[PDB]
Amino acid sequence: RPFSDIITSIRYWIIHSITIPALYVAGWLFVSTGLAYDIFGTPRPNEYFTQDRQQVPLVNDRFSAKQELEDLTKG
Amino acid sequence: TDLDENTRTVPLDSSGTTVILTPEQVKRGKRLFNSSCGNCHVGGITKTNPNLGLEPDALSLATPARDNIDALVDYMKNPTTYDGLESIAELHPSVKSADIFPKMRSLSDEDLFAIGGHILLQPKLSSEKWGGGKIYY
Amino acid sequence: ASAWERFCSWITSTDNRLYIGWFGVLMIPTLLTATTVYIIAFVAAPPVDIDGIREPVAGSLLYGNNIITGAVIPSSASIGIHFYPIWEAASLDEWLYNGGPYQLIVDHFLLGVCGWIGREWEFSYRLGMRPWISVAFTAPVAAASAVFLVYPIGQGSFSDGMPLGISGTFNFMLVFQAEHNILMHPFHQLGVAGVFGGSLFSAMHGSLVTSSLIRETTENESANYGYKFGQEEETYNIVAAHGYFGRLIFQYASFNNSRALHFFLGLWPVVGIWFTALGVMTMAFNLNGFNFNQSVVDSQGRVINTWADILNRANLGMEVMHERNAHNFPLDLA
Amino acid sequence: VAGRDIESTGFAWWSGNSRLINVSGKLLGAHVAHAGLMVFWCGAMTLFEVAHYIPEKPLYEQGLILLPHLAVLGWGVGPGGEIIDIYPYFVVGVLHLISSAVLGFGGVYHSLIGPDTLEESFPAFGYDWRDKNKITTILGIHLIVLGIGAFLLVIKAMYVGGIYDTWAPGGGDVRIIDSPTLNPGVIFGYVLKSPWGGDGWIVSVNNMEDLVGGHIWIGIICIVGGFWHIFTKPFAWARRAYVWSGEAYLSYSLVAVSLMGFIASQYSWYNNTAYPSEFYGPTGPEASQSQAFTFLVRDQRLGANVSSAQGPTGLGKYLMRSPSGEIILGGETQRFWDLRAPWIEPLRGPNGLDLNKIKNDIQPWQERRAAEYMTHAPLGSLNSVGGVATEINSVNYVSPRSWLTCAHFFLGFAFYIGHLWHAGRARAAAAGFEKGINRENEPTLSLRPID
Amino acid sequence: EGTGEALGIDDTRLIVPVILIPVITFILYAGFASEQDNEDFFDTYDQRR
Amino acid sequence: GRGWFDLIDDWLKRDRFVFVGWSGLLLFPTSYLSIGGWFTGTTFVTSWYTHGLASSYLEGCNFFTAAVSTPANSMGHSLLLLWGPEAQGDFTRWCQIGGLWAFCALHGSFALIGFCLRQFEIARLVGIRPYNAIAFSGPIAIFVSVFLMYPLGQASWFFAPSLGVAAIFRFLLFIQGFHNFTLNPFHMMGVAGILGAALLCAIHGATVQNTIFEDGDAANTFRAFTPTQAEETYSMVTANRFWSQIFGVAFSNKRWLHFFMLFVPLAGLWTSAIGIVGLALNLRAYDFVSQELRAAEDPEFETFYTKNILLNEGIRSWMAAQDQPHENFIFPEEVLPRGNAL
Ligand code: CLA
Ligand code: CLA
Ligand code: CLA
Ligand code: CLA
Ligand code: CLA
Ligand code: CLA
Ligand SMILES: CC1=CCCC(C)(C)[C@H]1/C=C/C(C)=C/C=C/C(C)=C/C=C/C=C(C)/C=C/C=C(C)/C=C/C1=C(C)CCCC1(C)C
Ligand SMILES: CC1=CCCC(C)(C)[C@H]1/C=C/C(C)=C/C=C/C(C)=C/C=C/C=C(C)/C=C/C=C(C)/C=C/C1=C(C)CCCC1(C)C
Ligand SMILES: CC1=CCCC(C)(C)[C@H]1/C=C/C(C)=C/C=C/C(C)=C/C=C/C=C(C)/C=C/C=C(C)/C=C\C1=C(C)CCCC1(C)C
Ligand code: OEX
Ligand SMILES: [Cl-]
Ligand SMILES: [Fe+2]
Repeated sequence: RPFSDIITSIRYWIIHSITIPALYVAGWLFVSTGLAYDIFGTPRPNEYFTQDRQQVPLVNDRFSAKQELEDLTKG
Repeated sequence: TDLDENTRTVPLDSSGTTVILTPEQVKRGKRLFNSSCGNCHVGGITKTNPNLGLEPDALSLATPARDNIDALVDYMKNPTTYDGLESIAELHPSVKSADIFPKMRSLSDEDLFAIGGHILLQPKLSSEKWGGGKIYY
Repeated sequence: ASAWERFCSWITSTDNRLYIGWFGVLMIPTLLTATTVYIIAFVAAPPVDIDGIREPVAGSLLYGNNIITGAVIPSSASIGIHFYPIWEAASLDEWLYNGGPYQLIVDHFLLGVCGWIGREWEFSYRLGMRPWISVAFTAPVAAASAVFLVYPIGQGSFSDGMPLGISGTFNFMLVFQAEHNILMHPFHQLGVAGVFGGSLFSAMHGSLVTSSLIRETTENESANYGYKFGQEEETYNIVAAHGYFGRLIFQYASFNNSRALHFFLGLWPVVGIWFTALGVMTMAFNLNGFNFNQSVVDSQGRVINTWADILNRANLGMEVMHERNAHNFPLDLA
Repeated sequence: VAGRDIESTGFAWWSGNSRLINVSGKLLGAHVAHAGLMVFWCGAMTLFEVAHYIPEKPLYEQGLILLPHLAVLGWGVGPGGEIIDIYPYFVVGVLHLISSAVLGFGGVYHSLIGPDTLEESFPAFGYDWRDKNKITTILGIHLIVLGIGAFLLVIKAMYVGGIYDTWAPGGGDVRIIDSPTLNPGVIFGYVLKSPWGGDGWIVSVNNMEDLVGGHIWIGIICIVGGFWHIFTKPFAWARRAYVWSGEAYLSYSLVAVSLMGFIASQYSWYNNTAYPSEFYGPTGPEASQSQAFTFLVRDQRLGANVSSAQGPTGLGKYLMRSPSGEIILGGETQRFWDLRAPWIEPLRGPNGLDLNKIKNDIQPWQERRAAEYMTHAPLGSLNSVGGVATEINSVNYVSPRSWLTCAHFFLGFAFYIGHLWHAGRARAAAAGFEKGINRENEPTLSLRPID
Repeated sequence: EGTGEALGIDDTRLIVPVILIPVITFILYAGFASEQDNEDFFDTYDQRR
Repeated sequence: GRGWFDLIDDWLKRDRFVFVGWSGLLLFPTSYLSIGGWFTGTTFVTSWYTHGLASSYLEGCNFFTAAVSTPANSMGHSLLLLWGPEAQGDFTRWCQIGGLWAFCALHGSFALIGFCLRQFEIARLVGIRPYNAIAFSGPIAIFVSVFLMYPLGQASWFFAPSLGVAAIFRFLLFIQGFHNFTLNPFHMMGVAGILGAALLCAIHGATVQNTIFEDGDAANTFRAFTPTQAEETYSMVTANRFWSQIFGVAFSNKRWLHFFMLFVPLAGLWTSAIGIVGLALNLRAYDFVSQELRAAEDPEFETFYTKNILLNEGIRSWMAAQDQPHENFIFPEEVLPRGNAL
């Protein structure tokens, strides 16, 4: 049925007064929990550098990349 | 790394005593530096006289040495040439010359302390950016 | 039945091969003068001291340039934006030393394109058709005035206008990026959207009109001959193209109305080029593109680079290397 | 719905105001409501500037654009362009904001409940776009009003407090302009001057006597012209040379106002008399010449003979000769040798910058001004990062001159585009082919083929 | 250049063309104008030439 | 219709809101996996371990500075499969070595393939000529030449265009500084095609909107068109007269006009693709040897070309240290090419 016919329907809004904010808040707790930094490996504001690692970290080998990544990301 | 106390400890006096700046102090110092002197001293340089920057090498080799909070704070009220023989209060922003430099009028002793803390804290953050100029932007 | 009336009828005549009109009265002499001086200066002209430091730059073919490197060099920085006609020079040789031909060509050409705008309106009026094709042409003229006139005015020197050459155009680009960061300036981004979208919509519209051409041609004959000039019927099925494009993306996106379609075609590139011309006009007065340099710092407060910083490195290289002998002081305020 | 839909008017909602062309009272309400919008913004914005104004920084460093106008008119500013009081700014703001209520009520009244057309209930105010005499009378009344405004500026400069002269003896100060220049050869000498470098046309006002005297001239001109148009009708040469419709009048106003926008943009960019550098900040030429002056003073202080110092290319590193021979500051400031500011004229002789004054008698305040104007050049980004494009994010600053110049150049170009649109449409609609080409009588098919 | 002469007229000779050529053009235009029906009209433009 | 293949074909080609088609089995997954991947990489994934940069909204970047940066240079031209010998199935390390760029690019290539196949399929089923699928070949050529063949000619995927805004600006200036790509005649032909296509779009829109026939009595003339009318809505003869007597030449044939509108941008894109393919192998129109020799022997010979060469040297030297961190370029201030003052 046509788009405007759905949007003005009350049932649409009984569904989406609850469904949309739920995931809008789910993203909030996804990042506020710090879970994104762990899934995607992104350094936090206090993880770009560390002791003996005041320089930029770079992977310099194709095949041992995981190995040096743990070595650099031991933290 | 966090803004630990190792970064926030800066020399206080000429003998060698240190002082640990608080996060409020460094925040206020950064804001005051950017508002009162950023126009000429953005990046630890001197736009009007690039021969004399704010990098720790220049401050240490100044007469008197300006690599400490008390010396910097005294410079902000009794500025002098690089050899400390002529007063340049009429050509430099100073709290004693705030009528002709209307940005120094509102600064208190704690504001001068925070500004000096910001100056001495900067070189700790980067190895060459503070006073390095374009080459390290 | 008066000589002035006959002259006005001839000028405003729709029987001349090329319409003159009253705007053409100003356009044709100005454009012809600009063309003549440009051709003469491009084939043969002495080097020009563009930067006002007695370091002439060659731009003419006879002085060791090709079509790619040739240019009519901008005026000397010593002149500034002072008016520099031939009669204000002690001699014609020193008129050519300080790049007077650039001033002549630019002034005559800007007046000529203004006359072209007006003449487009005029011959729209003589044929009884709607105006505003001229409004479409204002966008290129806006950009040309922005680069040739407004940028010298803001920066204060005709040396800063774009050179009338190909390599000089690239030089002006690189210096503009170094000094203003035009790429990060959102009006130039709107212009990039304008030209890319103009190409996209041109390709799309041509593809859909050519794709739904009504069969009016044999197999041993070009399809273009299926259309006869001045015919009354449409040469292609608007319904077929509209339905194909609706199935391609979704029905609502397609322009079922042809007049709205062509208004959008005329609107997107014209507005984009208006915006980028205005962006150059505003960076003439040093309202630069965005400066996100050192915008990300860690908890300690040390700068973590971004792509803005790496772009800044290229801008800084261009800044330091441009006009190596012209600057005596650290800031590039001029 | 009648007169407010496409069916009964032929105009869509997005050309909605085009449905006001022949509705005189509703159009009057539109104009009055929009004037209410203008005065509302003036009051609200200057109150915002007063609220955000800190007494430490100067006006130009705080992003303030409106309070400089009042300071130039001579309110709440002392010697040296130091803003001592900001209560008159508050008074102006509240007056504009309160007057906006009255103008908004009038506009909403005439738009919604007032008579649609004034031509039957108020024939004095009603009009037809094609009735040349009545439209000229309206134009003349407005010209008299503009002349009254010019004379209001004259009264302010001459009697009520006076205006801020940045060229005043000593430092710049608020002073009474007792002797404006009323010589036609000066006032209209400015109007016929060239716009190119060194001339500047009317942007090159270097004193307030010329400004006030030429405002007297503008007031006299406008009042005389208004009385001329009230008691006259357009002549035959004019009656055949114009399209006498509302859209044509709109296009004429649009082109005039676009020209004014360009001129005002360059006024804010180049002039430093009606736009003193102590309120609007340095001009670009001022900042560049200030950089050259600062480094001249520095190197002279360090033992260099600035007059005899040779730059990389053989030209003067600090001092050289302009193309006309005047001794001028060197480097890339050579293009800006036409700068004249109250802080640099003191060192200027008949033949340029006097070398004796430049060597022995540069005062400390000149060095301070040069440093301030160097560090506060008009350069900056859209997000307000002061300095060159390749600078770092520590200084938050764009000069008010850059904002005003860019905004008014933008609006001038936009209003030229609007003029082109509306003038073309006026011509097409008067001739009667603004809706399309008549399929019955197409002019092109009647024309003989070319080639 | 940069002297401030009105319309660039530094020599008085320059005025002779600047004033006369419009006057000859004005004289030629007057022959056209005098032939027109110069009474008023109530229209957006004059259709009478 | 009876057979299983016939049933699948019937369902895939159903006339619904979103046409699926057989090509949809290649387009919709990969395209989706591309776009969300970008939205993932530009939102959470970093370039700290590949470029030394922050490139996500999480790290603090905005829409301009956020990007899906290319892989590390040490990766070479690895396919960067999540199960490959580099990540070895670890999602976090995969994102950290910039394998998400490989994901986005390799899925985008097949998304472009699927969309061109979609254009062909819908053109066939609707029953029109397939000129729109051939015009998308231009964009396909741009993507293939710039994102696949260029890094495959260079040392690694690292030098591909990083998927962003500021990243693309950095790619533009990098290619200019290192290849002098503005001097490349194929780039010149491409920008000619692009600007000429924008010109054709603008002139055609204005001309059609301004030679419309009076098909109504409303000042707003959009409503005076019917989709199914068998009458041209604007005068080709009047437009031809206008442009012939204004510009000397003018289109007289609509079909030629609309093929030209197709040909100009497509030709531009293919020409510029030839130039970028040249740049993949460092076969660059960098210099005019005659002028280089003359300037070497004549220190007073200066052209705008030589100024551009100096600018390119500046770009290279001042950009290499931070743009190629894997090389560990330490250029002292002594060796950096500079000018007087600034
Ligand atoms: C400066 C802005 C401006 C102004 C002054 C006007 C004014 C006008 N427009 Mg509008 N218009 C504008 C912008 C503006 N327009 C824009 C941007 C668009 C594009 C969407 C339109 C589209 C448009 C259309 C399509 C039409 C008009 C029409 C009109 C006129 C009649 C209004 C009417 O009866 O509506 C009735 C409206 C209402 C009953 C809604 C309530 C509006 C209230 C009064 C606004 C509240 C204002 C303020 C808070 C009150 C302060 C009170 C004071 C005492 C303090 C009126 C003169 C009509 C016209 O031409 O008629 C002949 C018409 O058809 N306009
Ligand atoms: C562009 C401005 C404008 C114009 C042209 C008109 C025109 C009109 N209005 Mg008015 N009107 C306006 C603004 C305007 N209005 C505003 C701003 C408001 C809101 C306050 C109103 C509110 C309004 C109402 C409520 C009504 C009208 C009506 C009318 C009509 C009759 C006017 C009349 O009888 O005057 C008579 C004039 C006067 C009474 C004014 C006398 C002067 C006083 C004492 C002020 C003196 C000021 C002084 C000289 C200024 C010194 C300047 C110094 C600071 C330099 C007429 C069509 C009437 C109408 O259409 O009825 C259907 C009507 O009822 N108008
Ligand atoms: C808002 C202002 C305004 C407007 C809209 C009009 C409108 C009109 N006036 Mg004018 N007029 C005005 C103010 C105005 N007047 C004033 C203040 C005076 C002085 C008393 C006059 C004196 C006047 C007279 C004596 C006559 C008109 C007439 C006319 C009509 C013809 C205009 C024309 O063709 O000009 C043509 C303009 C020119 C040929 C050029 C103008 C010359 C100046 C000096 C140019 C100088 C160069 C300039 C500085 C260059 C740069 C400008 C830059 C902004 C682009 C028209 C109805 C005529 C009419 O029919 O009256 C009944 C007529 O004879 N007006
Ligand atoms: C978004 C809309 C917008 C905004 C917010 C502004 C804002 C501004 N414009 Mg404007 N402007 C706009 C659109 C806008 N403009 C457009 C579209 C154009 C056309 C292109 C212009 C063209 C324009 C010009 C030409 C100029 C401005 C200027 C200005 C500034 C001053 C306003 C002023 O006082 O005007 C003038 C105000 C009036 C005409 C109202 C009447 C004033 C009376 C008569 C003054 C009485 C004074 C007297 C001393 C009082 C005391 C009397 C007694 C006690 C003695 C201000 C920043 C000025 C500026 O600084 O430019 C750089 C300027 O010169 N604007
Ligand atoms: C003095 C100022 C002035 C006045 C009184 C009018 C009056 C009118 N214009 Mg407008 N116009 C102006 C300035 C003015 N114009 C300028 C400066 C331009 C050039 C940009 C135009 C361009 C224009 C067009 C193209 C058209 C009109 C039309 C009209 C009529 C209806 C407009 C309407 O209802 O809009 C209602 C308002 C809206 C729908 C809101 C739109 C807001 C836009 C989208 C925001 C701005 C976008 C973008 C930043 C602009 C870039 C411009 C570029 C040149 C830089 C009405 C007679 C229309 C008409 O029917 O004429 C008879 C018409 O077709 N005008
Ligand atoms: C339209 C569908 C489609 C397409 C064309 C692709 C294409 C691609 N994906 Mg995949 N992908 C898809 C859907 C799709 N994907 C979906 C829905 C998901 C989400 C679950 C993913 C998730 C995903 C990830 C996480 C990754 C890819 C990657 C890839 C690339 C590597 C493919 C590869 O080598 O896989 C392996 C080969 C195949 C899958 C083909 C199978 C062929 C037959 C059916 C096997 C038969 C078995 C045989 C009999 C076994 C006998 C044993 C032995 C002797 C042979 C390639 C661009 C990689 C990439 O982009 O790296 C940068 C990558 O890491 N994709
Ligand atoms: C007294 C004081 C002391 C300290 C500071 C403080 C600010 C608080 C100050 C108080 C000031 C006060 C209360 C000021 C009051 C001002 C008021 C109420 C101003 C209102 C002005 C009204 C205006 C513009 C109306 C204009 C309306 C227009 C065009 C409407 C447009 C429209 C119309 C007409 C028809 C179609 C719809 C559309 C387009 C919306
Ligand atoms: C990535 C990856 C790795 C391995 C396997 C796996 C299948 C998971 C694979 C694929 C993952 C996929 C496809 C994930 C899906 C993620 C997607 C689709 C993310 C997209 C998110 C969209 C976003 C933010 C949109 C934001 C939009 C904005 C602001 C719009 C701005 C606007 C607003 C807010 C108001 C008006 C103006 C304007 C400009 C329109
Ligand atoms: C007020 C002030 C402040 C600072 C000091 C200063 C001395 C400058 C002082 C004085 C300023 C003065 C006196 C300014 C006066 C400005 C003047 C008189 C400007 C003149 C503007 C005139 C213009 C555009 C005329 C253009 C008219 C045109 C096309 C008319 C129409 C037409 C004609 C003529 C022929 C072709 C067809 C068409 C288009 C119908
Ligand atoms: O000349 Mn052309 O250019 Ca615009 O900046 Mn300053 O001066 Mn030079 O420098 Mn960078
Ligand atoms: Cl310099
Ligand atoms: Fe078409």
